[PDB]
Amino acid sequence: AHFTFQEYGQTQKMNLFQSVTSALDNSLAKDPTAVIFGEDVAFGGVFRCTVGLRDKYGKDRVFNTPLCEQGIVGFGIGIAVTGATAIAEIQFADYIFPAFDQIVNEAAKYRYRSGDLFNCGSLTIRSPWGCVGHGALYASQSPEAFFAHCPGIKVVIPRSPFQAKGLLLSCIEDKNPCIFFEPKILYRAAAEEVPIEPYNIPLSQAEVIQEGSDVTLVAWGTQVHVIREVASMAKEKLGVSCEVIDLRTIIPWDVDTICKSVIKTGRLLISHEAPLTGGFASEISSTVQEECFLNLEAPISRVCGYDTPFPHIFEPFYIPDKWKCYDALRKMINY
Amino acid sequence: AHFTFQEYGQTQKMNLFQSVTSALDNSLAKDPTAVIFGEDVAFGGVFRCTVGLRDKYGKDRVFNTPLCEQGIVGFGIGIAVTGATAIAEIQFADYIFPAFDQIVNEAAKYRYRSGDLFNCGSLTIRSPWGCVGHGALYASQSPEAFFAHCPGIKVVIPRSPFQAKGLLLSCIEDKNPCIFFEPKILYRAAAEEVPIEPYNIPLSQAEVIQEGSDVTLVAWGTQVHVIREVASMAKEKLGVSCEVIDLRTIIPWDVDTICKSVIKTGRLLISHEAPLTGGFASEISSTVQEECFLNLEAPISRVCGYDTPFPHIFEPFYIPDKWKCYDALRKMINY
Amino acid sequence: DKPQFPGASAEFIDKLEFIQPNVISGIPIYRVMDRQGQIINPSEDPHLPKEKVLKLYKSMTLLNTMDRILYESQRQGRISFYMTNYGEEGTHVGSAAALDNTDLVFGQYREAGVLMYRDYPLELFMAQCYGNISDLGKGRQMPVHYGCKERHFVTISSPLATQIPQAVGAAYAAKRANANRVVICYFGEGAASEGDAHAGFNFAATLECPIIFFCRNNGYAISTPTSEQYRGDGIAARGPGYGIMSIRVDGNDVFAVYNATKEARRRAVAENQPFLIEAMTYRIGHHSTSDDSSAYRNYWDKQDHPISRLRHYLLSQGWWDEEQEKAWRKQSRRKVMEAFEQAERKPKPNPNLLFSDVYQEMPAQLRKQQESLARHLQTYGEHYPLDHFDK
Amino acid sequence: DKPQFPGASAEFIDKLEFIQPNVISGIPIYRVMDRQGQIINPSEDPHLPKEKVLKLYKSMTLLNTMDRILYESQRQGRISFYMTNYGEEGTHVGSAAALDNTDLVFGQYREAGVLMYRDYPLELFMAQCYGNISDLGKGRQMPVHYGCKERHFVTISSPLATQIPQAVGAAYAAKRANANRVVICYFGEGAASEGDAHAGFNFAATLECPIIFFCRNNGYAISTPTSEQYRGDGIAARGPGYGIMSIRVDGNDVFAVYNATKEARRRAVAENQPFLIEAMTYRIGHHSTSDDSSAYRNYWDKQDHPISRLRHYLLSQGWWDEEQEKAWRKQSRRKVMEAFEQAERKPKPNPNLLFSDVYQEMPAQLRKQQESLARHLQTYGEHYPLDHFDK
Ligand SMILES: Cc1ncc(C[n+]2csc(CCOP(=O)(O)OP(=O)(O)O)c2C)c(N)n1
Ligand SMILES: Cc1ncc(C[n+]2csc(CCOP(=O)(O)OP(=O)(O)O)c2C)c(N)n1
Ligand SMILES: [K+]
Ligand SMILES: [K+]
Ligand SMILES: [K+]
Ligand SMILES: [K+]
Ligand SMILES: [Mn+2]
Ligand SMILES: [Mn+2]
Repeated sequence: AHFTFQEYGQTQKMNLFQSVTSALDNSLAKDPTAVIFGEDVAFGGVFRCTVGLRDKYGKDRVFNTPLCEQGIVGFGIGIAVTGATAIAEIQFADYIFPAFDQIVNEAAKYRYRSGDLFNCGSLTIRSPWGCVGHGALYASQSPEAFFAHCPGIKVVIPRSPFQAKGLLLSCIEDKNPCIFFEPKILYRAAAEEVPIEPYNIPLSQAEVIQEGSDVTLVAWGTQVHVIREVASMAKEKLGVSCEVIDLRTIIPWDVDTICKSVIKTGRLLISHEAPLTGGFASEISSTVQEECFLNLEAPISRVCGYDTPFPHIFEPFYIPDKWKCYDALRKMINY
Repeated sequence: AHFTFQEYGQTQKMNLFQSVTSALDNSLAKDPTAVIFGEDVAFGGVFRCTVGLRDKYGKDRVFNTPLCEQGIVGFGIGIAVTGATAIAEIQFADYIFPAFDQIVNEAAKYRYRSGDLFNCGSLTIRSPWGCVGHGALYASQSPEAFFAHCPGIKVVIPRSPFQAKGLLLSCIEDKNPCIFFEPKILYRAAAEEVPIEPYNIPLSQAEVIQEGSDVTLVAWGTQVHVIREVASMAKEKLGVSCEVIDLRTIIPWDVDTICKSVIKTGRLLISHEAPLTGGFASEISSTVQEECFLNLEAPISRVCGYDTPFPHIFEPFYIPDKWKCYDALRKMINY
Repeated sequence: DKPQFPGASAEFIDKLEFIQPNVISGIPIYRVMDRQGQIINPSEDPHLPKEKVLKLYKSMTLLNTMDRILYESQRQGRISFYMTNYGEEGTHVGSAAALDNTDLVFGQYREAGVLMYRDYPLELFMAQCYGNISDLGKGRQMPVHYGCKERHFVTISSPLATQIPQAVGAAYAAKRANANRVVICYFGEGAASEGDAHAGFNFAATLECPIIFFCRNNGYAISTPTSEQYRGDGIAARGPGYGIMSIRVDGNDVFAVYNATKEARRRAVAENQPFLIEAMTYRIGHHSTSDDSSAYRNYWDKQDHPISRLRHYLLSQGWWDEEQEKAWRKQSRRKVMEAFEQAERKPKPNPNLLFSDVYQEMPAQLRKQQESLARHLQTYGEHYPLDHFDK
Repeated sequence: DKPQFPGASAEFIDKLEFIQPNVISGIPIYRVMDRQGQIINPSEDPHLPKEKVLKLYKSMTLLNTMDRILYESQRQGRISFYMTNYGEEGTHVGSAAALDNTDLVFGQYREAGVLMYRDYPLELFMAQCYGNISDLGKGRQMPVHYGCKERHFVTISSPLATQIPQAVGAAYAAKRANANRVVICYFGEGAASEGDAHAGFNFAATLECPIIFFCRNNGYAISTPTSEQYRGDGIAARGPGYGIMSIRVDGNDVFAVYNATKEARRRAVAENQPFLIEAMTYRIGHHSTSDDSSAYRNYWDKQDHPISRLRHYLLSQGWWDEEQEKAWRKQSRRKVMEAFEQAERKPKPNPNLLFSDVYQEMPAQLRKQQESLARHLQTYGEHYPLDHFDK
């Protein structure tokens, strides 16, 4: 285990996959137009995210499509164009690339290019994301940076069951095509109290989960759990006070919150599973450098996956674990 | 005109499209296995880059494919897998996305995943790139950053006819799948002396085209011509000495040359046509900040296209022209 | 013994025999009137009333008049790009006439005639090509990327074939809403080679969608002839492979096009089933204004033209004459030149429209880019074409 | 009057008639021996010599023995993933046996039998599933992503259907080199729904490539039945649409599979033309080890199994007996358990192999990441499973 996991009315203990089902359930219940589709969602999905939904809402609302990702997204854009709510599932984030053209050239630019005569705002694409210990090259990817360079779409990644359900309900209700990445490693690990009725968590808002004064640590998805522990290590072994932030929304991202934090701490460490070169940490880093130049006491640190494909047997040495983040933090604290 | 353009044996005046034809000609002449294919290349291509080649080398070496980009790249990877040289053409860089999956999940990872039992190193993909004054959303794109996040491929962009021919011959001969982006706006504008026989320009090497001491300006493609003029403006109006660098290779990029330059000048301005968020300038900026923290006298500046799709009638206000780069340089020089 | 496989319904065969494709003798071409405007089979005559047949004729010739004018405009650098509809005017009006006014249309770029038949104003066709203040598209796309929410014509985009699976999703949503609506999707034979065509055809059949796929097969995809595009019996022959009802029609016969479309709409809506119509035609003009078609290739313009053929039809009925032809030619030209001059004189949209509609709302970081530009223009404004844009 | 359109070769038709797909009565299924191992038509009997038919039988059962062992291993968490070949052993060996040893093979993930027939060592199948030091793949991919340069079996990758247009390019290069070589490409009926299948089939026909497309139609793509995968007459019916010679065979009859493959290789190489073989079969086991197939669905394992059917065939010829069956079962098991135990005991590759082969050479910035790790392990090494990896 490379990580350790840790108001709205009645709640219920739910792991991440269950909180997704709860969100999809609330959506279909309150939106007669909403439909859910993709490869294998009818019997409940290969990660159980759609269990029971077809029996409860009907086969015309929860159905299997032929095995073709570019088709699934194009089909979804079509449904959204008529104003109906379309929640498409891509089985693994690793297999979203065949639909890249429909996402970047079509969905993201649909409203702009038409002068707002047409749009596919009611479209949401959810997909399992991140490493799982043994997924190798095509069952471990974190493609958020490929999409960060695309004006027109939103990319959102939760760190837990409570966060997932609220962020997904906002994605589904947002008036812009959204991509929701679900850390598959948490589907069955992460379990916590989750309101059974609908609630929302806003998009483009980072969350400071722990206040600090010496350094700012930023991550998203499962990686937020890693830096939380790194913060604890820093305190216990270095007397260092860490401010831990969950980015939550990749784009448009919460620039203000991060800057305000770095203006106070003066030090920043950004961490993510995806490869370093071109990863989203670059965007965050160069931006902070431009807004907080005078407050920065040391070079901004990026602890990421190496610039190689995601390996099978070498996973343990590839990921930017707590020891790797800790060491970089250490060196940065000593700059 | 938003820009102004400016040893190896016998040379000949050639514009950019002609220098591409010369490179393709030298390659087929010296590599019996080499073939050229894509949409409309038989009659010479929609930008005239393949004129005469089919008549000179035969229809089995220079041919039209059906209209399907994912097919063209997959087909090319297949040819390369047997060891033959495959030069695929994608008509506009804007239409490379349908082949994104074949490029990122297949071509880039082909050698790694097989333990080097197989590879598609002899594959080259060339594609027109960049704005052209009126291309709007799908005839103006600069997709280099989408590919910068993909370990396994090389992305190369020339600034002129001489640079294009030498960089293309290296791409075609490199043992790694390569993407060569040709600034379509220069195809017929840029004209200069070009060796008629083959020569190479190395990959992953930036080129300092003008030495300076107050600031480092970095760009690639047509944008190199813009900063060259901005350097002249800086000198004439601010007494500022600019060091102008052409990156040439997006990935793997020449980190050393840029850092060495910024260590000396202490100031950096990076410019590119593509949208700011997630563009390659981020990678360059955060990296320089990590290697030259102590030498940086002002925040690194990024002058890029806005975070919107590429517009038709508003092009003149969208591009990061010489006045925009000049102003940012001015403010940075005054930090 | 009987085959039990879940993937197919068939009988066993005891001798090895490869299934051979029928290309020399392909799916026949449905025709209603000959090249001289004569009805061939009285029982296939649609018997459309005079007013409607004249509307068909006038929409085609009006489109043609607009094409000539806008093509010259492009040659003079007045507009930056253009694509004519020569030789395909019949496939547009004949199919549009067969649709209900609210049937949603997805197209490629050579379907302006569908809009013309739907009374799209000449002022708007031109507003879009000029990207002026009257363009509801706000001057953001290249010329001829038309769209109209009021006439149910989804905005055209450059990437080939992407609209195909989109149209299928739209038809699926239509089916659920239980409207008496069909979706129609146009595309060329070249575009049919993209992966998205295969995606759309297959989802349409397996998801049972009320959609009409309309392929205009004009023999070329820019410079590529069909011999290099596919080897089967055209596009029509692929429909049955997806379990899709298919037919081929003479694209220069508005009545054959109309009959096929009318019958497919009728069944698609009632049976929630897709139909494939392949219209054989010939690309008369250049691919576009950036192409000189006489680099890779008069019979189709003088001896087999949709406009010319409907003309003979009108004459035989006593519905049109040389004088009316002259008056209409003159009035067409006037209407087009009036819209053209008004279009050239209007200013372009406010540069601020470059930032809206990226997202529904405008993100804070995007507004900062907008302010950036506004400040930049305060200072370096003299170097930008500000006088031509609205304020 | 004669149709003049460049896009098709056909005659005019005067009555409106939609082409109807033939699904109830699809392309028949080619069969050579009945479910009891009896040859049905003497003229279709391949008359393969005894040694070769036994090699077919032993490769199938050996694969089966390896599958049972590796499937349990996965259940115990000894290997992280696995996919069996139950019910499809016949399509593998029958087609492989029909190929020349140097014909290049592209596959999906349920083709291990092709390698088995090609004498791929048990030690290598297992080296790859364990990702140990003997894996030429260097432990980088998930289990069952086999590949062998020496046996012309292109390394398997997870993304469905990507190998299809790749195989076509490989066949095109083969044609130019003028080798007497065909390329064969395997894929499931689900994968056939991807855009890449349409791309590959079409490029193969228009570019005239010596390639055999081999579709294993087993009724399911994980939990999706074929009724939700397509609506046409399976995959076989799409071939003619691309102008591709096609045939359907009983996938549980190694002789029908062998005859169809042998005849397609022969013609594909001589005519530089593609062939499509759709083998009807049934997925006996779970989709994989992460799937419980009894959530969305014994006839095919006990009354129509490729191994069982070849067994009866051998008995009738006096080529196999219960005793030989027992001895082979025991020897199979021993061979598999020997390779299995050697595989579990070998250490994993050196962590440095995580950085090589990304590019042919190793970029300087990548070597710096490698040094970074080496330093990191110098200091925090106690927290990593270093003892299990080679040094
Ligand atoms: C994905 C994509 N690839 C390539 C192009 C460039 N392109 C524009 S039109 C065209 C020809 C399309 O031919 P066809 O579909 O037959 O239509 P026609 O122009 O003949 O009506 C091509 C290749 C594009 N717009 N989009
Ligand atoms: C592009 C892509 N999408 C989805 C998947 C997930 N996936 C793995 S196997 C599979 C089923 C494929 O079925 P089929 O092609 O019929 O082969 P079978 O397993 O039945 O032999 C799916 C959807 C994938 N690997 N790649
Ligand atoms: K949404
Ligand atoms: K190369
Ligand atoms: K389109
Ligand atoms: K594959
Ligand atoms: Mn065409
Ligand atoms: Mn299957």
